Amino acid sequence: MREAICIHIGQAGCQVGNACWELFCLEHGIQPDGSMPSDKCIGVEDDAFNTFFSETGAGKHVPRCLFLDLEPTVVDEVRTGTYRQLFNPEQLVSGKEDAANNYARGHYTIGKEIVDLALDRIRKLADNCTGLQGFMVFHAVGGGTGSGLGALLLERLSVDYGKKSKLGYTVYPSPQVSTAVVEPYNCVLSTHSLLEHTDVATMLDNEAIYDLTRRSLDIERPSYTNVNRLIGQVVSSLTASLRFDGALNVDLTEFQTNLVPYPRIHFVLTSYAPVVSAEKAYHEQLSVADITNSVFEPAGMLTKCDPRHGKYMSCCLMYRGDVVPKDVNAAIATIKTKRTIQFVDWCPTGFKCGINYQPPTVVPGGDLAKVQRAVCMIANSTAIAEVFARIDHKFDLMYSKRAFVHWYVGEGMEEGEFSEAREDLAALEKDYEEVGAES
Amino acid sequence: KALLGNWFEEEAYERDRQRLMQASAEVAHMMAKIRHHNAPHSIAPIAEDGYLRFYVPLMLQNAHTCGFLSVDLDDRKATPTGWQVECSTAPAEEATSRCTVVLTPAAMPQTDSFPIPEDEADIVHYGQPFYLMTVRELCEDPLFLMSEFITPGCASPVTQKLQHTYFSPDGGSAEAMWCIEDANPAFQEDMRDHPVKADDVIRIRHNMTAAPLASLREVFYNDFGAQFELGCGRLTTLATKRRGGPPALENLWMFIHDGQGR
Amino acid sequence: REIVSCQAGQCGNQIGSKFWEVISDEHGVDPTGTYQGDSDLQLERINVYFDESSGGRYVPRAVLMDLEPGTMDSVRAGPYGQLFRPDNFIFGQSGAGNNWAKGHYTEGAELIDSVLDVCRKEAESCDCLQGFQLSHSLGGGTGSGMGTLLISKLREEYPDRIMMTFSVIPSPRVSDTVVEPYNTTLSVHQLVENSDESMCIDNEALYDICFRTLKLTTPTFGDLNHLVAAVMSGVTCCLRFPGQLNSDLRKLAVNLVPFPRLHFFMMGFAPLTSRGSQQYRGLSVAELTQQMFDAKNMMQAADPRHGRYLTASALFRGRMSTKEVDEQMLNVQNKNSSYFIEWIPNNIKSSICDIPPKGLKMSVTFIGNNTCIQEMFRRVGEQFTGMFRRKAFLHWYTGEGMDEMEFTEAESNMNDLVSEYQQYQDATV
Amino acid sequence: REIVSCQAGQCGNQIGSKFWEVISDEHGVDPTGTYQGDSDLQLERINVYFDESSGGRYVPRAVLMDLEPGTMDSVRAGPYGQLFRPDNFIFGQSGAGNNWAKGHYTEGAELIDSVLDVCRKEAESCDCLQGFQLSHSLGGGTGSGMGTLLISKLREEYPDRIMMTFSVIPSPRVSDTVVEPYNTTLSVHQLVENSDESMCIDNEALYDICFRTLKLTTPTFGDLNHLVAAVMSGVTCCLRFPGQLNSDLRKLAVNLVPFPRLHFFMMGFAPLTSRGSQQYRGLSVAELTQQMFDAKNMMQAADPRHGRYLTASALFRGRMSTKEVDEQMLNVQNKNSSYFIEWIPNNIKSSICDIPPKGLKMSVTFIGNNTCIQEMFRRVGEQFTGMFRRKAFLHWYTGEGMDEMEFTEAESNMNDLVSEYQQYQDATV
Amino acid sequence: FDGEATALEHISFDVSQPERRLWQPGHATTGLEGTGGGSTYNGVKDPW
Amino acid sequence: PNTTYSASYKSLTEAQIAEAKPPGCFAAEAPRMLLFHHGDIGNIETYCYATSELAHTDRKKQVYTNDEVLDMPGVSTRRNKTAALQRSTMAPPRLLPMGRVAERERL
Amino acid sequence: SSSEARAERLRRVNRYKAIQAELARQKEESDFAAMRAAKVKAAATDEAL
Ligand SMILES: Nc1nc2c(ncn2[C@@H]2O[C@H](COP(=O)(O)OP(=O)(O)OP(=O)(O)O)[C@@H](O)[C@H]2O)c(=O)[nH]1
Ligand SMILES: Nc1nc2c(ncn2[C@@H]2O[C@H](COP(=O)(O)OP(=O)(O)O)[C@@H](O)[C@H]2O)c(=O)[nH]1
Ligand SMILES: Nc1nc2c(ncn2[C@@H]2O[C@H](COP(=O)(O)OP(=O)(O)O)[C@@H](O)[C@H]2O)c(=O)[nH]1
Ligand SMILES: [Mg+2]
Repeated sequence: MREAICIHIGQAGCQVGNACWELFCLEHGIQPDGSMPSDKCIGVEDDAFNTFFSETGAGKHVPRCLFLDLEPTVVDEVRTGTYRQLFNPEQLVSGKEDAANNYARGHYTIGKEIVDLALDRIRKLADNCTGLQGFMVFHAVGGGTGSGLGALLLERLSVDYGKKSKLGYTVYPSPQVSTAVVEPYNCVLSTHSLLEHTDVATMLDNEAIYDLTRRSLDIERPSYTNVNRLIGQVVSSLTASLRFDGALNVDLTEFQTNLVPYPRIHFVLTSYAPVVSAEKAYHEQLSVADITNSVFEPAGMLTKCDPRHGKYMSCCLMYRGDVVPKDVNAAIATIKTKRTIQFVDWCPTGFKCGINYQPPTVVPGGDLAKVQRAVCMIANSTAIAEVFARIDHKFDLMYSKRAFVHWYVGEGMEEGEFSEAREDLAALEKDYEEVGAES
Repeated sequence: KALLGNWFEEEAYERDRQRLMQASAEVAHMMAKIRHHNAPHSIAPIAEDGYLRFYVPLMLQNAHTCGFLSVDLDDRKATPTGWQVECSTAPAEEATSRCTVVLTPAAMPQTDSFPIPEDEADIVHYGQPFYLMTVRELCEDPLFLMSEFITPGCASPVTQKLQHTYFSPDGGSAEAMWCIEDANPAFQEDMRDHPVKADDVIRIRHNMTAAPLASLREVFYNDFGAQFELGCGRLTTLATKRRGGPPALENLWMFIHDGQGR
Repeated sequence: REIVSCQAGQCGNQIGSKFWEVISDEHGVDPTGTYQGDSDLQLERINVYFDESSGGRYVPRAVLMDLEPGTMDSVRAGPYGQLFRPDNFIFGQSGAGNNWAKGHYTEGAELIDSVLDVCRKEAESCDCLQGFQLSHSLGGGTGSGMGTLLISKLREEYPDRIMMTFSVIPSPRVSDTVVEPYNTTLSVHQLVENSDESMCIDNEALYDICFRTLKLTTPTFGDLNHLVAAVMSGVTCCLRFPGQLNSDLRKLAVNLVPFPRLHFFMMGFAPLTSRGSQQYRGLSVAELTQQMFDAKNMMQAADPRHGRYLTASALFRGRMSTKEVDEQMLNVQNKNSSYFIEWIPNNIKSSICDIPPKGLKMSVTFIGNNTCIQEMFRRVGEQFTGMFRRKAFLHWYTGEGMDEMEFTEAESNMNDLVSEYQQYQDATV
Repeated sequence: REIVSCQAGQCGNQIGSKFWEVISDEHGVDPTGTYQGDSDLQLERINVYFDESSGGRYVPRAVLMDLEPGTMDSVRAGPYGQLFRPDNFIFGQSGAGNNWAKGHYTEGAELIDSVLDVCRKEAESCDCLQGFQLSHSLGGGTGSGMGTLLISKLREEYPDRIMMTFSVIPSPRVSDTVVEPYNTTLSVHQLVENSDESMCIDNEALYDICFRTLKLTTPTFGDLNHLVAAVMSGVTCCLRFPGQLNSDLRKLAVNLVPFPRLHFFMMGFAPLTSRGSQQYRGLSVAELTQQMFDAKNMMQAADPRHGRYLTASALFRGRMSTKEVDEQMLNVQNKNSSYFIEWIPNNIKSSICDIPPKGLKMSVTFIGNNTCIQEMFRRVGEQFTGMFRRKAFLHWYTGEGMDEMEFTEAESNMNDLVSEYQQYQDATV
Repeated sequence: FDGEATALEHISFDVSQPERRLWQPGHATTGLEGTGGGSTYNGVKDPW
Repeated sequence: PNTTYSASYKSLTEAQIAEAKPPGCFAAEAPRMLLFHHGDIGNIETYCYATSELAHTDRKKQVYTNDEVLDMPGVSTRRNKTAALQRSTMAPPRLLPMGRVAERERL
Repeated sequence: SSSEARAERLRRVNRYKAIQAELARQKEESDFAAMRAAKVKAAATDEAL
């Protein structure tokens, strides 16, 4: 019951998956060999691992994940890595030639020869799950594989599994830092897929994580490893409600309807607090109100998008640890009284509170410190129009005279696809502006 | 501590919390139960001819798990059939009152079996039905080991490969009869009046079910530690038409005061 | 009033083995034949199913018969392999191949002689035979064809005796044979002509019972065999034990069979509780009646609302007053008059045995001649016509010397019986 | 006589199972179900909330209902959770997803058949039930939607029987759900047309009592439900126990429902005191009456001062003299005649129950049909209309199956009853 | 008058047919007393 | 000679696995009497007496005065039905041969 | 059954949780008292010396 299938598209998706999977193994007490020690103190076994792990008659736990990537380096290195025994030898699909940061290549030429096998693996994952809650797809649309193959995979999931919940944790391009010149092209081309066949999309820009870890952890040079640790922490906080009992347990579809006001509006920011180093973890009193204020602080956010430029439409607060339904209520009331953040007029309540009794775990060798309580955000707000207004402006700047478009044309994509995605993003501007407009 | 806020009210709340409570009692009860179960018992030795005897405490040991048959007095069930006390196999060092058992004769013989001699009145013979009773000190009522038919609601405590064996005070009954036989089913046709030797490896059958006692070495964690599942049913490596070939070590037993299986 | 039983085919062999399991449990008979009961009530009527030897050993009055030798080679390894007579094991070199034709005409014929020999042994060994019981499956070749041949010879030899038939009606939801409709059609009319009254089981109905009533995951055929064996043991409870309102097989047939052809019944046991709900439920006669008339407890894949009960019989067991067991079923008739038939006042017949099954304060076995029994026969006939229109899997049957016209005769018998049931369901006074 | 209870949603399930602990404590029942009461006062009416099994265990007449397997596992989280019958545990694979439409129309409706089956079985088990009880919260989807769905068939099948529902109405201060106004608006009209009387529970006032009436430092939901359990025990204390002045569900309804549409009650408990000052409060009927009528003690988050009491009821418990149990009500009426409507003289239904909860000297439950229920209904309806004007979150409901204008009908059924309470708030003779 | 109790006291341990009780005894402790030394297969009370 | 995946995603020992997961917080619930009790919580008394039973009694045999009837800590002495029920439902525990008794009743 | 097994696991985990919290409170109180007594005797010894 409550099984969730994890999909990792692209290199960024694969590494985020590695981080979240070591976090899941740490939480559920699973060694890299795939086994779970017998809890002799209690005498009967947990079923919390069922949502992410499938039991084998030999007692080994197989993760419910599919690593789909068009180039073999990362997946082969995982096969050589520590969790080789843990991970299924299949469902770890390797392509032969990379998409080369081409949405057209990942969606029209190399996508078809691997999407059939990817869907076969997805079916072998789903038919095992008798209570499949939904799919969580970790990817970065900035690249070629994560954009094109991700869009194709979303197409097939939407057309074959009906209205199953989909959670697209997408790493969008940041305002200044980016590792590609065609990255805005890939992003704007993939916005159509992430708008049509993505039930809830979560923003995972890189500069926000970079500066958050720089100033909060007091660490000069953390890396992709640390940002993936934060992403795994966020996803674990989101998904812990159905794994560990709490005062208020919210499932994926439980908070999906509270998050999404309109079908076209499902792009959400996220944040996490306290993201605190060990040195100053034991000096501050990290109360529920304190961590809620830290979450609502625009700086303390995992997405680089200032909410004060927009208005909150629906906030979901996932608390873990020794929080109490009245401390969360008091924090909510005090912050409603506080005025520097604006809530949209047609959503008076605008707040969802989930509570879990499981304090967040700490990855050995990581940067997060042992804290008694924490809280994560899934916030749907009108401020997200800003990042789209940056990305489509960049796309127009490069598309005024067709930079890097011969590569897409030669891969079987019509020239009109770019324009189509352009007015798709324009409509995604207009609907957000309309819902943010006062009645 | 600091008197900020409702310190007086918190102090009264705490004080009346301990007053109403007045954990430690549960731990003391657990330790008392362990001591009562593990109170050592003296089992009779082998005397004169090495034949097993009746009305004497003994240790029943399996040849596969190397453990001894034990019963945990708590963790019971009250079914319409009566009391249901779970029994298992445990690795024991000394003959504790928890894991020791006594054999007593049963009422009805084979009706084909021979009249046992006067001198061998106190000696258990092959195929002679007997009840397995817990020793006096475990509990002031007698507990009898008996199995029952495998039904939709009847099976081993965790697995379902074998039947449900248990200790219950419903003795002097058809279900409570257990008969003894040698290690070879082929040789258990001519030795039926002969006395059973103690030192040899041996096998237990339940009369009603015609199934041998066995333990799968499947660990379930009981309040005394990690016990091995115990049940009834013939286990064979090959699921042939008739089975009954080389008996699996699950079904082999031993009733020696001195010596242990490997 | 001895009842002598036979088990045909491997399905019949297993069902009869666990039937004897239940019977030996009730009568206190050890697998080696020794009587080890507690009171004299068990020993008073132990002769109906067992006969004593010179040494006092009790031997079941059972005939084990099947063309496939492995089933009776393996049943000797069961708990009661040594309980039955060594000479009552009648095996052939090869199985019927799920072929009714060669199980009834070629391989059965050369072995039905020995089967009749052993059956006559058991029949003449008793002072007054009460019935010939036979447990088999109609979807096979050896259980259906050779079993029906045995029924024919037994009816010819003993026309005035009860012919107990426990026939496992196969269903396509749990179909594991393709000549299923052929064998069912070729055996059902033989059952109609040569059996006074039948007693029919569905594997899928038993699966539904173990799913939604007992709440159990994955056991083997042993659970279905246990439930059917409980019904088989309970149908003769009044014969085997005293009670306030005794009954026998002939009385049940008289009270349940208004017309000679209409003799197919669906069965239900009560009470049935989950593994952890026996002591959460109060065993009462009202609950027993509710379970009897509940569909999920019916051991037959027929919806009782689609049909109407020609008759019903309730073999209750246990100490209890008669008014709350007979007025209760009068009340259920009053509330469900639409589910019963007007021209038979009080379709319900009640019998009380005074010895309930071990572990249960009170219980009951339900029998029903509902007109909804025609659903399975409609399904079997539709499948039979679908298969027979294209002459599929028919060369196997025609190569055993069995005539072409016999299939059409079986079809005609099916249509006739379905028409009888429908025209008695919709009949008006 | 007996009252069969049903629990819906996480809130309702936890509250009801926490109440079953109080009931078993009052009736001297261990978690194993055996009876340990020291007098027949706890046994003569144990059939009101329990039914006996074969072994003497008293199973509650509780129908647990939700859509979360985890909620079914954690409803019995209390020490007395094993007491429930396992078969009554009914749940769906997928939860309501905080959706009234999903809980009411498609996914919760496919299970309401089994809900009605088990509820009808339990109702027919007893002699004749006096009424139904429900415990649910309108904030959630499965507690509100499918709870209203259930009370629909309950009212249809039993039109002349009492329908008590303890409905938790969340407040915007304590709100933790955005579709909460939608669920409340869609469920209130069902409560209006489906329940003869229904008191409202607000977590805001519950917390207010737990903060500055109990003066506790850290009460969670478990301690929060204690007030609700106490009051919904005192509602039927007179049914389950004798008294100088008996009462029952219809006793309360006929005295607290002047008009059919006016059956929403704000209600509370007494005595209440801080754990730092019990030994200083002199327990007396005057103190009880003083703590009944003040705004803070009552567990609804709208003070009685802005409304005029249509009527009120005082279910006292414990051996107390009848003079001052009622002259206190007289005195409060005469000193606060401005707070009571003039056209209904002596607004207070006073009743006395013989046996208080054990460990308590004396108690009293206050249930008042005051007109400031319009306060909660306005504070939820304004949110509903604000969030409905811009089509917010309506796409989930419309895709799930409900019509667009059904919400307009629900808002109309909010507003008409709000106006109904208004036009009696300031009524003149 | 406890009918079931007095039944357990007397009828359950009563013997109706001592022939049958000796011939095929179950878990019965009553009526097993038969002729003392009357039945020896040797046919003579003398030692074998 | 090493990769970032090897350097960061290192192997984990059993102790590290055990210590990574912290014991979850336990919600604290006040006891029933603690939340609703008045007087001495150490000695909780019962008031399960009937007003009719106390007021109406054989006056010659025994009399209860008015204030005693109004308030008195105790439990009623009428326990015939409870005694019958306990008799029906009759430090190592006792396990009587109720199964054998039930079998004898059945036969 | 899965439901009863998971519920029983919840039983034992909650019971263990409660015991752990209870003796954590006891050990806090014991540590406080031990520190108090230790420093009282230390002050007495200091004055005597
Ligand atoms: N947060 C985070 N972002 C990453 C990580 N790895 C890569 N990215 C970002 O994701 C963007 C797109 O991914 P790519 O570098 O194109 O790799 P890909 O997704 O597999 O696509 P291809 O290059 O076609 O294989 C890059 O520009 C990176 O900035 C990571 O581990 N964590
Ligand atoms: N209840 C039960 N049904 C069985 C068993 N064995 C077979 N069957 C049923 O019998 C049908 C097959 O009939 P089969 O045994 O081949 O007939 P036969 O060869 O003439 O004995 C299948 O549909 C099974 O469901 C059994 O042990 N128990
Ligand atoms: N008093 C009380 N309120 C509760 C409890 N559990 C949940 N709630 C309230 O119920 C609301 C959410 O209801 P929800 O759990 O979604 O209802 P459901 O979907 O029907 O199970 C919250 O606003 C809580 O205030 C409880 O144990 N006690
Ligand atoms: Mg790449």
